[PDB]
Amino acid sequence: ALLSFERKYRVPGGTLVGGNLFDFWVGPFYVGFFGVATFFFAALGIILIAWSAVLQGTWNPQLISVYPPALEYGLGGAPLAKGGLWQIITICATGAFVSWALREVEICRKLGIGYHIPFAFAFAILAYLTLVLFRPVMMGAWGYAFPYGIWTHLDWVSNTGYTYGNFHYNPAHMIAISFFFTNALALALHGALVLSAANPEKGKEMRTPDHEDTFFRDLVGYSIGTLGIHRLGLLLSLSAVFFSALCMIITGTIWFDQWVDWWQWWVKLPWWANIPGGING
Amino acid sequence: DLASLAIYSFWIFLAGLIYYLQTENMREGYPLENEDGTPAANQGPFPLPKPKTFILPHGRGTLTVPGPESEDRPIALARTAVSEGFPHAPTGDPMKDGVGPASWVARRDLPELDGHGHNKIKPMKAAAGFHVSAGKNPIGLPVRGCDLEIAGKVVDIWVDIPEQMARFLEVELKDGSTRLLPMQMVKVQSNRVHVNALSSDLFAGIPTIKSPTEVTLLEEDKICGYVAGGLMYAAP
Amino acid sequence: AEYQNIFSQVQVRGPADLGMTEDVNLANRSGVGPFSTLLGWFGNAQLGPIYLGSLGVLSLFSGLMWFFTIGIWFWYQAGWNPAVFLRDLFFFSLEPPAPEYGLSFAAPLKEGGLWLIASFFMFVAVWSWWGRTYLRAQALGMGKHTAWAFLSAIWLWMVLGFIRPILMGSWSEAVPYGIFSHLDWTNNFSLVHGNLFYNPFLGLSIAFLYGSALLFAMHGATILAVSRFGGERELEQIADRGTAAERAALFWRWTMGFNATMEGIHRWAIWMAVLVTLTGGIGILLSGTVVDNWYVWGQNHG
Ligand code: BCL
Ligand code: BCL
Ligand code: BCL
Ligand SMILES: CC[C@H]1c2cc3[nH]c4c(c3C)C(=O)[C@H](C(=O)OC)c4c3nc(cc4[nH]c(cc(n2)[C@@H]1C)c(C(C)=O)c4C)[C@@H](C)[C@@H]3CCC(=O)OC/C=C(\C)CCC[C@H](C)CCC[C@H](C)CCCC(C)C
Ligand SMILES: CC[C@H]1c2cc3[nH]c4c(c3C)C(=O)[C@H](C(=O)OC)c4c3nc(cc4[nH]c(cc(n2)[C@@H]1C)c(C(C)=O)c4C)[C@@H](C)[C@@H]3CCC(=O)OC/C=C(\C)CCC[C@H](C)CCC[C@H](C)CCCC(C)C
Ligand SMILES: CC[C@H]1c2cc3[nH]c4c(c3C)C(=O)[C@H](C(=O)OC)c4c3nc(cc4[nH]c(cc(n2)[C@@H]1C)c(C(C)=O)c4C)[C@@H](C)[C@@H]3CCC(=O)OC/C=C(\C)CCC[C@H](C)CCC[C@H](C)CCCC(C)C
Ligand SMILES: COC(C)(C)C/C=C/C(C)=C/C=C/C(C)=C/C=C/C(C)=C\C=C\C=C(C)\C=C\C=C(/C)CC/C=C(\C)CCC=C(C)C
Ligand SMILES: [Cl-]
Ligand SMILES: [Fe+3]
Repeated sequence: ALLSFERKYRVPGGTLVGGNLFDFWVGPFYVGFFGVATFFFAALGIILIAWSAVLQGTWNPQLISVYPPALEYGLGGAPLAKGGLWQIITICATGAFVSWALREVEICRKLGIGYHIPFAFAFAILAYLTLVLFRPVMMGAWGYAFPYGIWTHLDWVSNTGYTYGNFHYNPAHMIAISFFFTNALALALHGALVLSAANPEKGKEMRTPDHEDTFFRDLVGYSIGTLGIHRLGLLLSLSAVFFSALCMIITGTIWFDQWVDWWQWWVKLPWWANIPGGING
Repeated sequence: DLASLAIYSFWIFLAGLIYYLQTENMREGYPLENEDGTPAANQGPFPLPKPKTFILPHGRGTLTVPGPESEDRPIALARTAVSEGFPHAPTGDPMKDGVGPASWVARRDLPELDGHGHNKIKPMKAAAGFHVSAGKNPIGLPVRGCDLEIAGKVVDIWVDIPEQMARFLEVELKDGSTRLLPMQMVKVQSNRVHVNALSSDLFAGIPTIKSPTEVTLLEEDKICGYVAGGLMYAAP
Repeated sequence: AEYQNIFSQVQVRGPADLGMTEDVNLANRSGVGPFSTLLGWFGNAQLGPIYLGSLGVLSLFSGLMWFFTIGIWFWYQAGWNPAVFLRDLFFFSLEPPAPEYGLSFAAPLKEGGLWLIASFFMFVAVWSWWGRTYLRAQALGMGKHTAWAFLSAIWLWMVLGFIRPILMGSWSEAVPYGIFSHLDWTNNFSLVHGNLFYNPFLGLSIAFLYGSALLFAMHGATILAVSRFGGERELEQIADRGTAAERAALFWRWTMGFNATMEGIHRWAIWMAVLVTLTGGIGILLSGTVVDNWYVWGQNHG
């Protein structure tokens, strides 16, 4: 049940709520007040989903799908069978995510390390909240949120995207994709670098961070460093999700026309707006 | 059809890959133990991987993992419950005993060497060419504790030469002796260096180093573990 | 306010680092460049030196040729008017030869000829740079991890503009050199193939793309969380585990039930990333060559 070097860290303290009432582990899992909180929200939410499965007539994972209330209902309550379960489950989901982050904070205090992880996680929770709460409220109806279903939610993406033409033209969607692409590139390099140093040519001796820095300067003429690479990855990640939430928060709110047309502000600038020739003339 | 073949093959591949990956991450901390240091009943579904050996860079030897694990230090802790799963309370001074958030591990009592075999970290006074090139220079600044009391003043910066980076601040205490403070735990302000993790009466407890011009992996761990433990233990 | 260690609070400089010498031909390393105080706040302040061997120049040369080839065409299209050039910058496009010419090389310049030229320059620029990546690791005695990972990305690239266009029978099947162009091509490729979301490989590819961000966010944050115990010196923590490696692992064990090792986490990292383009290349390679409609295929797998 314990890692060879674990006992020394399993000391009392660090809890945010309830003192030492829930200060304990179950197997490897820590259980704070929030350990209990998330279980409560998750059990409930899984129950409501099972119950929504019956009302629908399937027990097939590829088929089950909880839909939000129809547009007619605007931002109000709705019958369980027609958008209500979705609303309650959304609350439970939100309760389960926020609790998990808070539980991570408590684990951070007991171990005496920084709070970067719970902090990073918050960005994901935020993207989720933009889709099921922020955008819908700003648009006037819970009907704009995505349905909870393995394929039905991809339908939402597809349809919502095509509602504004080729979504590729959303400018904030371009930034977002760039960060996602870049973060993967960066992750591939970081993992390969450290590994090629710890596992040098057959029989040779373990390389050093000096070699790591050398390899990169040789290659591209610059090395961000061991501390820099981790600051970078964290940043590329959080930025990718930040621009994602952002490209959506503006779609259907301050901009509801074709995204491709948004680009005329540039082509139609006074100066070149009239010159003949080119693609736009 | 071909596509069906491809995707099915892939899932089998992916299962082997995850197996490999998981066993590879068991080269440390395993096998599992009971709260009493005894080998746990079930170790899970994955078996320990076949040992691998690292050839350390400067005649410093060999490393083989997985291998016999053992806290090569005493642990001043005592059970608080009659069953597995509960906190273990410190029997003495958690800070002084090195437990909980103030824990340290028995790393080699040697210093880390750069690619050429030289001490990776040196006081800046002994590193020719090095100087503060940007940001407030902390040297000469008084250091304050979480209790808003002054506990000393910075007298030097220990730097990472191959990575040209600040790692510790050498601080002189009223008794005339010095201690190292990790760079990541201090706040450099315009007219002073602030340290939250510790209160003024705790700087003296900070572990001290053998040689005045070098730190060993073992000493870094005791120093850092100590000041991080203050967050919890210095709290009052 | 507690210190987060996202930006350094004090910068420290010393003499330029000429770097490790191994079986490296020091004759091919340039001189150090200036020091950036700006970059210094985030990572290393030192720029250069860089190693330029024969392959580097080869790669770097054809790399510009490819770039310039496309650029004169964009200018040809802009009527050499620097105003137009800028206005319609994202609209220009060097398209591949018409489907008429198939996999031939007899297409006239203003009809796909330049495309072939440019593609050829790109072909050697990328492959020579791949070789560069391998030799640079050999000269320092390091493993070839970077070369094998880079090969994964090359895979998707090879499928998009080479392998698939050949199995289909025409260079018209390839991707055009243009900004908005290749965006339309993408949207279009999906439509023509029955909606790419029904392709199981796009789905895996997405999973790993999202996984790469999940992981790096997790990893970067963890290391910064334990940098107060010198967590970033990952190599020494691998040889002599410290408290940084222990609390890092324990944080994740107490959170999700399992953990990794200082070395192990990097094996997770290289594969999560590599699988994005590995899974993706297969998905695209099978599109149009073996499967014509993913919706249909999905209806009865086969
Ligand atoms: C995978 C499916 C599609 C595809 C779909 C998309 C989609 C969808 C989007 C892009 C976008 C981009 N694509 Mg693409 N793209 C494909 C294949 C390519 C090929 C090559 C295959 O072999 C390349 C080089 C590119 C390159 C690019 C970039 C120009 C741009 C993303 C920036 C980035 O962070 O890149 C990651 C790489 C790095 C960080 C390292 C190298 C530095 C890069 C090249 C810097 C580019 C700067 C850019 C030109 C600046 C414009 C602003 C200036 C003021 C004019 N694509 C395939 C065919 N691509 C995004 C965009 O904004 O497009 C307009 C976008 O939304
Ligand atoms: C055909 C449709 C359109 C299109 C329509 C859309 C639409 C519509 C949306 C996106 C969004 C995104 N698109 Mg798009 N997109 C298109 C084409 C592309 C292409 C391409 C190469 O062609 C690319 C790279 C992208 C890329 C992207 C991403 C930048 C972004 C989604 C990531 C995200 O927000 O994560 C954020 C992460 C989350 C929301 C997850 C949060 C996780 C939560 C907190 C935890 C869950 C825990 C779970 C329940 C626990 C399980 C426990 C078990 C024990 C495991 N798109 C086409 C042109 N795209 C989305 C976006 O920007 O969203 C904000 C979005 O809404
Ligand atoms: C970001 C923009 C869109 C979106 C666009 C897409 C697109 C496009 C695709 C997916 C795909 C997936 N999406 Mg999504 N998805 C969105 C929001 C969510 C939310 C949420 C709480 O908001 C969740 C749980 C999911 C979950 C999922 C997975 C079922 C599947 C991806 C595997 C993966 O590796 O993911 C990355 C995460 C990890 C690698 C970490 C491990 C987490 C595991 C995989 C989670 C499993 C969840 C399980 C299936 C659901 C349990 C729910 C029960 C009630 C407990 N999405 C938003 C609305 N999603 C892919 C697919 O194949 O779909 C069929 C796909 O192509
Ligand atoms: C910069 C943001 C990036 C990021 C970071 C991130 N994710 C994180 C963390 C961090 C730093 C964690 O610490 C945390 C973790 O512990 O990971 C192991 C986590 C995590 N990221 C996760 C998923 C995840 N992250 C994603 C993305 C990202 N995570 C970003 C790329 C995605 C995508 C791209 O889709 C997913 C699926 C979880 C595995 C894990 C958090 C687990 C958690 O909070 O668990 C407790 C919650 C439950 C048990 C909830 C169940 C509730 C009910 C059963 C109802 C379900 C409702 C839901 C709406 C159904 C959806 C169905 C779908 C088919 C649509
Ligand atoms: C797992 C797959 C992921 C991945 C991995 C990956 N990429 C890699 C590697 C790896 C492992 C490398 O080793 C390699 C590298 O060297 O990285 C630093 C690389 C690389 N990934 C690159 C790009 C890239 N990767 C991408 C993606 C991905 N890479 C995936 C997410 C993308 C996207 C998202 O589309 C792009 C654009 C390259 C930057 C780089 C390989 C460089 C290369 O092939 O170069 C040939 C050289 C040229 C074309 C030189 C000319 C360049 C410019 C056109 C001119 C302007 C600059 C020039 C310096 C000016 C000179 C002026 C003179 C007057 C002096
Ligand atoms: C409307 C269009 C639909 C679509 C299409 C689509 N997606 C695609 C493709 C296509 C046609 C791919 O080919 C690609 C793929 O691999 O698919 C299997 C992909 C993909 N879609 C993804 C995600 C995705 N797609 C989505 C959607 C859609 N994709 C739409 C439904 C979504 C959502 C949320 O809706 C997501 C998250 C990725 C997993 C994957 C794409 C590839 C990727 O991220 O690649 C990075 C790597 C490369 C492009 C590597 C080649 C690198 C070269 C070797 C380097 C270039 C060299 C040059 C010298 C650089 C010079 C730089 C200068 C600055 C110097
Ligand atoms: C400022 O003005 C100057 C003149 C200085 C420069 C101007 C240039 C500009 C402004 C250039 C802009 C270029 C842009 C925006 C290019 C964008 C390219 C993009 C977005 C995508 C590229 C996709 C291409 C991939 C899929 C290509 C793959 C190619 C291959 C695999 C090679 C295939 C090779 C072939 C067919 C022939 C060679 C044959 C062999 C095997 C020997
Ligand atoms: Cl020398
Ligand atoms: Fe790392």
